[PDB]
Amino acid sequence: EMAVFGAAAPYLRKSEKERLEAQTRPFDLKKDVFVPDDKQEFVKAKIVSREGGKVTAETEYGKTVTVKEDQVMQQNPPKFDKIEDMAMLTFLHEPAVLYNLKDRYGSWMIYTYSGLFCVTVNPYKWLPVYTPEVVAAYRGKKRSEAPPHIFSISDNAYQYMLTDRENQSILITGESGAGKTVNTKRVIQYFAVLEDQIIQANPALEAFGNAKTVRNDNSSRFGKFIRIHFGATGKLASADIETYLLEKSRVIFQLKAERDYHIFYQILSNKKPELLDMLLITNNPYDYAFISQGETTVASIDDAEELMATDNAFDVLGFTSEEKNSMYKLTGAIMHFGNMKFKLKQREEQAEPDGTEEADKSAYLMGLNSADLLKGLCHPRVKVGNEYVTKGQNVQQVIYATGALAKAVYERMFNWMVTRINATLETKQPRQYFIGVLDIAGFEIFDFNSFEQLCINFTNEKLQQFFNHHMFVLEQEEYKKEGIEWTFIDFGMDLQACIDLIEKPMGIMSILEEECMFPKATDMTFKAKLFDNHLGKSANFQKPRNIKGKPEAHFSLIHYAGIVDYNIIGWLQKNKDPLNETVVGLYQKSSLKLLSTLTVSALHRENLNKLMTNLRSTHPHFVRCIIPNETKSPGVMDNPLVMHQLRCNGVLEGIRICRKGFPNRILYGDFRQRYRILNPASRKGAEKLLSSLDIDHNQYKFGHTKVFFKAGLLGLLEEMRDERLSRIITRIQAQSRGVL
Amino acid sequence: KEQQEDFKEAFLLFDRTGECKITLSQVGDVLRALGTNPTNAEVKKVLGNPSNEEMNAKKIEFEQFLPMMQAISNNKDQGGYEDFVEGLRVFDKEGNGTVMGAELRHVLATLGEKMKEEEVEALLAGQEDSNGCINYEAFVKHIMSV
Ligand SMILES: Nc1ncnc2c1ncn2[C@@H]1O[C@H](COP(=O)(O)OP(=O)(O)O)[C@@H](O)[C@H]1O
Ligand SMILES: [Mg+2]
Repeated sequence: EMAVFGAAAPYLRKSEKERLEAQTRPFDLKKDVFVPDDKQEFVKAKIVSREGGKVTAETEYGKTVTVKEDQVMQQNPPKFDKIEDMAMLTFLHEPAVLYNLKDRYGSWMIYTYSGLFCVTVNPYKWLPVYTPEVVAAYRGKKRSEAPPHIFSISDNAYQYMLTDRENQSILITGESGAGKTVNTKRVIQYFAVLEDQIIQANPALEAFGNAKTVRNDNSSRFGKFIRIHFGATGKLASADIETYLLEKSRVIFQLKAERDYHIFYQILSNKKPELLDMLLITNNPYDYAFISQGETTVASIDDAEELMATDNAFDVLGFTSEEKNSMYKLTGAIMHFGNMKFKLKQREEQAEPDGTEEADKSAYLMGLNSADLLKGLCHPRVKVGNEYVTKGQNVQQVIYATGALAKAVYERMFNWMVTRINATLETKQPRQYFIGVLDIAGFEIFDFNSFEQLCINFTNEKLQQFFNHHMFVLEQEEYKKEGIEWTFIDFGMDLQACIDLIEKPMGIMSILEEECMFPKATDMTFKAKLFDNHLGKSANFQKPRNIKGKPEAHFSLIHYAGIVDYNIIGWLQKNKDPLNETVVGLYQKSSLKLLSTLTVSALHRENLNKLMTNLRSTHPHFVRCIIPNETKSPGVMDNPLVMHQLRCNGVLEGIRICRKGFPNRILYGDFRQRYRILNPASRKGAEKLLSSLDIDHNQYKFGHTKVFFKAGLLGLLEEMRDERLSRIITRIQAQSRGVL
Repeated sequence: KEQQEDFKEAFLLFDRTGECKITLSQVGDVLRALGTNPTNAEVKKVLGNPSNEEMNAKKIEFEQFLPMMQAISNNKDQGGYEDFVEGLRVFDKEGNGTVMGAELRHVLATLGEKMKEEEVEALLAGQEDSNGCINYEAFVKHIMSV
């Protein structure tokens, strides 16, 4: 019937007549294929004629170009297109997935299944699929019968928790701007049926944890993990939130075409003059080094409105106003730090300050003493053995120390804020079997990939390895249950090479950290050592490539998506993390909230390992979000961009891994009672017919409860059944004519 | 020779002109009334796959018809109970031994070769239950028994 949903029913699933008319779409598989193009580089066409090695084809847009016959792949039959789940696609191809996704999105179809994944595209308009009636309809619906939707996987996870009594986790990862936040918001209200508090707090976290990327304006750099603590009877009890992998490099440093976090620019907006007056802010972003080096401002966001939204979120919430004032004071103090000059003492390596007025403002902001802070920074004291001794610091060391201190205090601010909202939201009801909802940034591949991109790529690589391990474990468990195993090789080592190059000793990060402590280490030396220790020795590492005039590259890696080239310049300045301790004591001796407050690669590695060890305890669930186009036009979508994101998200590799074994498993009794039409003469007959099918027995495997075989055998069986039943129908027509 | 005598007696009985001549449109009907169940392909290939204009234009005598039935008698492809029941069971969604009449009508009109409504309606006349369904077992008994 499909009519329960009503208004959203056409969007959730098409009606029978459309399927019938599309099925009879007359196309000959022998003449329609996929040909590479020039600007989309993947298009569909039909061969006008075959001329040996070179074949000429006419495309839908209209062109008379010809290509070598080796570059054209088979096209999916019209009888099988617009499939709700593409896991069992008859012909798996890289552009076939793009074609199916665009054909569905043209019929305004959003959610699509890809096996264990759930691929969703981002439109730009309100939709009726989120109607509470739809939520009720999906209540208790499995993945198979119901049309694709995030609620289906949420209910599946809920049922898994109910029946197995174990934690469940749902992971979301897509290119920045794919709408992960919105999807999390929809799923959290689905669980709700406190969420109001979650949405109320969301703007603050977004503003304090986002910045404008060259591809997106509201990228969420850090990852979020929202845990819904349930009861023993599966009733909502409370909510917690955890944040991982905050990018200190963003706060300390910005790129040429990049902005800092939204908060600094928001307070730089003058529509709240009181804050500027009490922060001694000149309203000129170029007067602060930490922000000027990036992008001054953009017209996509009005800033002031975001500031008022964040202020509303803060004010009507668990915490008071003086705490907000303290937070603003400390943020302004962080802004102030980008103005000290210092100077190396003549005839000495120690450095003394010159502009002793920004220090005064900062000390007043924290309530510290300017002289004490300056003395601590210039001459830090450390306890050796049982006695305190001063240390010498040059201009570079003190600059690195102050940058590290500023970024560390910003990170601690973020963590404390997360704790505060979590405490406000938490309530004393019993907590049991929390459900985790993680969202993280995608596998971004820009034209100027750098250290931050490297860290994000490493995190994505670890996530992909976890996904592959989960698939291997599931398949091995299924094989053990069925008593027969196939391809008993784990897929982790199919991906472990990149991880080995990244994290293990003498790896890229280890080598960089080694450079950090070397007396005189420069970027040139870093590249030389990398080449010496890895060039040729490691398969993944290879020389950089210069294509269509990229700005520059230094080396490249072979990730699960493709060859990615990085850059070196600035990495040393972006990895040093000297955390002074005397100033930490000064903060701990401060009359302010700072009392409660108290290398980058190593801390990132530790945070990532904490995340993985937390995740391993939970049963995962995977979702994929992909933007249709750069422009906000909903209907149109760029084929190269979608294909690049599909490669990045690794849907194709996952489905291929699934296909490696014997995905098609059918109950012996069901097969015997259904597909016996092919060979009309429930176990002896099943095996007899299977043996008498006159097909090579290496393709299919004989089980006891479920018969297994590869998709190639399944398609051949289905088509020969179709022709056999066509012959039977023709015989019926002949008999009816005989009746005449 | 007695079988040939019966063939010619039926041919002249079906001859409305007395010249032992018939049209192509009724040759299949004669062959089927004589004990055959051929498809359009079989009745067209014996005539050489003529066109529509030649289908309704030329006439064939018993002498020229003798090779057709002689060759058709060498064909033993006529179907059986098991095949027909297996084919009709797939349409039995509820699996009680009955098939939807409307679904059967639509598939006959779209799938396979379409047939004139009156003959099939007469064939199923009384073969459908009070629910509008046809017990395909009794239908199979009826169609092939005659
Ligand atoms: N269900 C939806 N319907 C319409 N638009 C959506 C939906 N989900 C996301 N979007 C679009 O995505 C944008 C927000 O993306 P966002 O979640 O901030 O990306 P990120 O998670 O990378 O920050 C909005 O402009 C909105 O138009
Ligand atoms: Mg977001």
